[PDB]
Amino acid sequence: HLEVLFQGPLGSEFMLPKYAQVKEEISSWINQGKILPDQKIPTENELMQQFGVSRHTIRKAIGDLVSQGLLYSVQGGGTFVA
Amino acid sequence: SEFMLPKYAQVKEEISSWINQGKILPDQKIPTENELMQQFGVSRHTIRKAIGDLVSQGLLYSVQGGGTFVA
DNA sequence: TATAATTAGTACGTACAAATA
DNA sequence: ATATTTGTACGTACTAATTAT
Repeated sequence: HLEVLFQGPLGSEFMLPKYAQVKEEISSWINQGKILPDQKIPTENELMQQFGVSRHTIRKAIGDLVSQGLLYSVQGGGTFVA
Repeated sequence: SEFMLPKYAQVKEEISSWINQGKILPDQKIPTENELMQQFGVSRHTIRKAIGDLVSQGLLYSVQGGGTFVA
């Protein structure tokens, strides 16, 4: 189902960018143990759909989390909790 | 094939080489994204991929509207 | 003092390749 | 061998922060 990236500002103790909201959410899944090490997160398509954002935005978020070391990716395979 | 690298990775290598050879020193600005785009003949996205990786790696840092610098 | 220009940031999109399932 | 999925590369349009006029 659907997750809200809540609609954005230009002046109110600023909201995170959408990619950063996605980062926080996915990170939350890991931290709350909704996803375990070496378990697969949803596909980029699924994430696009459920967060209501572009593939670009999803890849920005996931790329950041991979560089932080709590996700890893395999081309054609998936993205998994580290 | 054995020698092939994606464009963003070749850009990464070159900028890194600038840093490593001390051609660009800490807190000195690297060229703009436009300048890199022109110098390498690639898209702005590819440049940002390169630089983003190098920042994430700690080699560079960026200031929006300011520039990107040797860390 | 205040604008315009420059420059990096965010975010939507397409197209195709490469690796996996 | 097909379909799925992540990777590479590019396009386009703005915004936000800094810099120069």
